[PDB]
Amino acid sequence: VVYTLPCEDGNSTARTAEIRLKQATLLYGPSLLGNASYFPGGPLGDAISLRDQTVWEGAAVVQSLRAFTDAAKVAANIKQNGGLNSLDDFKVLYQDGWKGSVPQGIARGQSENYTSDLLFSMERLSVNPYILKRLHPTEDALPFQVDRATVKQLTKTSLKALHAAGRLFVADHSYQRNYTRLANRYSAACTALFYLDPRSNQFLPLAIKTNVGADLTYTPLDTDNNNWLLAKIMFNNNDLFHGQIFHVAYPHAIAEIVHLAALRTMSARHPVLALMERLMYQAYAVRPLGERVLFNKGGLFEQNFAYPQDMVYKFVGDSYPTTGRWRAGYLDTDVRARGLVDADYGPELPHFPFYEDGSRLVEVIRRFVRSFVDATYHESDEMVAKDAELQAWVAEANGPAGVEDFEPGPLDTRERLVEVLTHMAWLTGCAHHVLNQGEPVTASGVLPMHPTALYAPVPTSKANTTADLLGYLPSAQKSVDQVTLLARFNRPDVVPTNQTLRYMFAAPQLLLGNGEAYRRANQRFVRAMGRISDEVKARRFDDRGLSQGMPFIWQALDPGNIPFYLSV
Ligand SMILES: *[C@@H]1O[C@H](CO)[C@@H](O[C@@H]2O[C@H](CO)[C@@H](O)[C@H](O)[C@H]2NC(C)=O)[C@H](O)[C@H]1NC(C)=O
Ligand SMILES: *[C@@H]1O[C@H](CO)[C@@H](O)[C@H](O)[C@H]1NC(C)=O
Ligand SMILES: *[C@@H]1O[C@H](CO)[C@@H](O)[C@H](O)[C@H]1NC(C)=O
Ligand SMILES: [Mn+2]
Repeated sequence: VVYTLPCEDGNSTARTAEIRLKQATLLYGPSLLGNASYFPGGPLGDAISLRDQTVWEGAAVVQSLRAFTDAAKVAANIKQNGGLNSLDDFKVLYQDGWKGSVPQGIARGQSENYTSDLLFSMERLSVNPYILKRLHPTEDALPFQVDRATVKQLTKTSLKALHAAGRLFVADHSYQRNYTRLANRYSAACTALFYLDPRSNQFLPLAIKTNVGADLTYTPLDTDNNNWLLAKIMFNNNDLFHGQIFHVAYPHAIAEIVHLAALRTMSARHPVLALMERLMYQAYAVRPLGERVLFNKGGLFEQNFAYPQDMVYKFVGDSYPTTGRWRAGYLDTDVRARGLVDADYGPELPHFPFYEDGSRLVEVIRRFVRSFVDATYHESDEMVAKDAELQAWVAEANGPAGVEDFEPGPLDTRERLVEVLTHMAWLTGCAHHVLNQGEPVTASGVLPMHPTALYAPVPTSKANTTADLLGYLPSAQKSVDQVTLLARFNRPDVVPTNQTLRYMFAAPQLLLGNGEAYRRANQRFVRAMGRISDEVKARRFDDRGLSQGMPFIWQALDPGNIPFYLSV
């Protein structure tokens, strides 16, 4: 199969007949996991979904067996240590364990530095960077009030001064206030307030408000009863839920619907669709299995989290009108819109690890996609504009497929197609793995500070509550169940099978079906991603014990370790 644009194909009546058959058999079926994007239906849509699920099953079985072996080992070791009767006992949950299912190990520094405020705040700029926003001096009010004396001891200034200087930031999970909780499961609905401290030039936590029950406000000065430490725990619990259900819409639902629109309008012979098919490897396995293995009643999610299934579906439906917007989710557009990059109303964040690694990856991807588009369309914008199948795709996405905020048609320049395909590659090869893939087990779901559920009521009092936080955290057993669940979202075999971001474009069918310019661009991409992978693998702590300004080694965007596709 040598790929052809429609005008290059002398076999074109049969080509178009094939596309009309796809259009009769590959339909827009109901959205899965809530009110997001359509899912493939009809006989062909069912067969595509089934094909993907069937391929996915093999690595899922192998990996689950690995995770259960590792789990039995770790549980033996927690038994020899006499259980989990302290916070610092939780290290036994990870020490020398999970070598089979999580061979990259837990992110260094997570367990060792788990009380660090700077770690807690910098996680909002790394492990889940999709909630934080800067507070505009005049267009945003303060999310809540904080004791003036407390603020001044903490900051040597005031909230009005920091707010006016554009140095305040907020991560707001208060939408969880009135969620249903499962019996004997609890959670708050925290709003966390952060600031960029002019003294240390560090992005630091300032206050956490639960927004539930007694609706109390916490601060690093609340050292009594381990209150502040617990508040962070509560926030992380909310935040983990956010990051995992956020990623249902972004990347999964968006990529799925954009690609479904392409499958209905472009030939299998089309170079662009073949590229997209590579990026979307196994993608349509995720939401069906989510319905029946993960989010079912009930159900591994329900067995480890604090909310029932209909709250997951509620969150998806509530967030998709925003998080499903295609152009709004381009890397730069999103971080600028939230005021974290190029903000005119506040100082630049000194360290933003997600944006640093992410923007570099986007540039490497874009160099490849620019060469791909140039070779395919012979350096001609008119050839893009005259590609009837490409234009059919864009109109299908903007119309019957219901893609939100897609690129408006017609799409008449190479540059715009480059933006679209670069963003697809970003979604399947990078963003997915910032939020999901190995990120939870290695960082954002690391116990004790990131439990998937709480096990005692959120305190109604600062003074009259227990100083022992073990009642809220999962037990010795439920910790092993949590780490097992999150370990089953890792896929180590992408490394030995070269199914990683580094080899995203090195597909045999793409190398054979495109010309020599394709191969040369692939070679450049593979080399660049290999160098970035070498750098990420080599990250170490500096003299102050800080990697990328953080008390932990963040390797979630190592191109040599993460899939090129939406693997789980
Ligand atoms: C976070 O925990 C890590 C453990 O990996 C600490 O790492 C050490 O950091 C010092 C510098 O402070 C280095 O000289 C050591 O070589 C590091 N050890 C290892 C095994 O990497 C790190 O200091 C901690 N960071 C903070 C801020 O507490
Ligand atoms: C024309 O396209 C159809 C559909 O793929 C195929 O069966 C036929 O062999 C093609 N003809 C040539 C000469 O490639
Ligand atoms: C993986 O890719 C490298 C090229 O960088 C190659 O040397 C190796 O043989 C490949 N392994 C497999 C299984 O594809
Ligand atoms: Mn996923």
